[PDB]
Amino acid sequence: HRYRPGTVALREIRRYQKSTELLIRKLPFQRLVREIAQDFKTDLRFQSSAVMALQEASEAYLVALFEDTNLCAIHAKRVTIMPKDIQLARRIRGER
Amino acid sequence: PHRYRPGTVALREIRRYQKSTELLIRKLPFQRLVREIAQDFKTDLRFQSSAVMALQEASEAYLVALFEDTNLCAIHAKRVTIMPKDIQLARRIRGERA
Amino acid sequence: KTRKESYAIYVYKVLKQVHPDTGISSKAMSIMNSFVNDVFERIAGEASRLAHYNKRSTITSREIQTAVRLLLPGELAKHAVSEGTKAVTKYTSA
Amino acid sequence: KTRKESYAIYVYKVLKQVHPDTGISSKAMSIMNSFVNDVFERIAGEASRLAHYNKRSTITSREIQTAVRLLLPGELAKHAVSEGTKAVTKYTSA
Amino acid sequence: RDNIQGITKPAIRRLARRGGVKRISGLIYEETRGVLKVFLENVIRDAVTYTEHAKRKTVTAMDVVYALKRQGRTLYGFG
Amino acid sequence: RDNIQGITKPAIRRLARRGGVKRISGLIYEETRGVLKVFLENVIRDAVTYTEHAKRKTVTAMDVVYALKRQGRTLYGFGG
Amino acid sequence: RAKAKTRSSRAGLQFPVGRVHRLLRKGNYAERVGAGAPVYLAAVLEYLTAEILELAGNAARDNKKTRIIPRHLQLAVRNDEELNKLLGRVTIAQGGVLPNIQSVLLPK
Amino acid sequence: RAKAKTRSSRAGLQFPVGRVHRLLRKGNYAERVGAGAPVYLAAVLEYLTAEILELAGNAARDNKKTRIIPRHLQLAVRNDEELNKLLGRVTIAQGGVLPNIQSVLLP
Repeated sequence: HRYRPGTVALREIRRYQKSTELLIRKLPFQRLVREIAQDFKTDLRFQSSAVMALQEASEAYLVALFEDTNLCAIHAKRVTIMPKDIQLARRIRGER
Repeated sequence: PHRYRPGTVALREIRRYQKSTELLIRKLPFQRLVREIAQDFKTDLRFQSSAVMALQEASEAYLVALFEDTNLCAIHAKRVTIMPKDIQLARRIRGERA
Repeated sequence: KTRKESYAIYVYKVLKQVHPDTGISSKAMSIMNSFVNDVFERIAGEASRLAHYNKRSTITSREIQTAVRLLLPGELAKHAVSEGTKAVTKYTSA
Repeated sequence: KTRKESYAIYVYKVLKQVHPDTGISSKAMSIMNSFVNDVFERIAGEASRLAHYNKRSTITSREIQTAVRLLLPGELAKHAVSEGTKAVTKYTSA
Repeated sequence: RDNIQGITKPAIRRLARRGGVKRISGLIYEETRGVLKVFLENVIRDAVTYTEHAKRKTVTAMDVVYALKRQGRTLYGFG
Repeated sequence: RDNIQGITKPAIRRLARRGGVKRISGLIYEETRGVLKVFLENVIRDAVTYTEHAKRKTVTAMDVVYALKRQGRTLYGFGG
Repeated sequence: RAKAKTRSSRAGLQFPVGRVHRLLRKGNYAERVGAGAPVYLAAVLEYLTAEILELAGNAARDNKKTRIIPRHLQLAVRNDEELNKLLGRVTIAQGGVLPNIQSVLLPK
Repeated sequence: RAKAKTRSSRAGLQFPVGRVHRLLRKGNYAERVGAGAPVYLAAVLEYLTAEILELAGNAARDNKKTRIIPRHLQLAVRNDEELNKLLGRVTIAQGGVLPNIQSVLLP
């Protein structure tokens, strides 16, 4: 038994559009945030709420960017998203 | 007789209108359109000349920026022609018609 | 401990007015508190700008009405305006 | 009549400092006046927000410096800070 | 009054040429007219609200400037 | 100190699934990591500026909220 | 001295007129604040709160729940055109996204 | 009394410190305004004005013109990365656009 390609993908799309949880592991994200903040000030402390807020903002930003990327990919008569779609979405949004 | 291939005069016009700074819409038709639009909100409205000039400048800047984004959208789909779906996609991604 | 003011009891009173048998969690109350603060700041800033434009030094109910007209979109604004007027008149009668 | 203040003579003084042989039209001067007013408003508003966040009643040079660092992008900000600092030194000595 | 047709096809072509467009489909003129009408409606509504608050009957350039600025479209050159 | 790889490929794939994406190219992951790093750098720089102005050493949640609101990304639920 | 009655009770509101007046006075908005501005602001804020809370409670009821969570607030806001326009650039924590899939990707 | 000396000359600036102080005091920003805030703000505004005018005058000179017109201000702002990012959502009247044609369109 084996599902055709694109079936489990649609099932995952339906599954992760119903939940509200965070899709990035918390410890790697906290380490990344601390490493990034190391370049501005040395020996910095973070409230847990600060890291949680950063994670929520980052995940929302990435999800919206992927929606715009999907629209750009569909425009070119395609189903896969390529880096050129991300670049076009960011350039039109004004970020680049 | 002489004749230019399609796209030569188009590129000449692109070079000519990206070097000037004038306004590309006739002033009287735009003023009439602005007055007709403002008729709905309030009756017997008077406009300064500067108000209409500012509206025209803002509208032209908005349209030129939108056409730049539309050209990018058209080139993305391996095209040279500019279609309404490109305008719609640019306005969706910008956040206007979303 | 220093007192921390919030729009919690008032939001709960309104919720009991609308849905008498429905409760609310803590994250949802935080979100509603942030929403109330955001809308208050937006309307008050627009009203202050309106007062400054016309060289006035008083924020009146006309400035608040025009700020609500400018900020709130479409039908929302209309209803909001009505509610606001409905209050002030009553406040004047008493 | 009435009096209408603007940043025209100061912009002309700076222009004479930078390009002593170059003039400026009227539309360009209007644009420069609008630019100065816009930047003043941005920096002052950000400084007011910073003072309000920390529960301070005073706008100081620290608030202005933080507002400049938050608003102005890249190396621009750095250079601006230097200029500002130097002024507040030369003013304090004299 | 059908003055939206006063924004002619050659005017839209000029605005597209300034934007770098080389070839133009024949269906974008109605779309551009609709886009322009929506933009103008928003800005003029805000400007007329600003005018009515001041108890005036003339729409000044400052009203248009404020209406544009409150939409994140700051315009330099008109005060 | 290469913690940017802590944002694994399955996590990016989940974020794309929530956005409605069905098929993902193989080079999307490095681009997504770069985009996320840019966003985080901007927000954290603003938050650290806000923290330093207050003469504090911990980055509170309110600093993050103000830093986000500066960029036009208001966030509800954390702080007031 | 008569028995003190709150200003929000005279206006028939639930949101505090006195606190809103203090916030307007202390917030550095204008030199003077009229007597009717706090009442108008309190009425508008109470209206908006009641609207969004009604929508969120309906969304919770449709889910066979009793308590409102951020998911219900997000569902209420994103399913309403005016509220979505008012909160276009706002992120709600633990809200998720609105379920939609492009028609191109579905099997045919 | 001694002869009056403007604060701008005392701080070595061209922009007005007294006018900036008055605008800060009457602009409804805070209850009090420090003594050195107007000096800092005036210095920053003068720096930004000098930058813009330097670039605009260079653009005018490269065009064989003496006076600065809005086209030169637009050319100065748009060709500079930091200034373009600062004035990213700003329209300059009678400024035009930057000459730029996509390479795919060229023959």
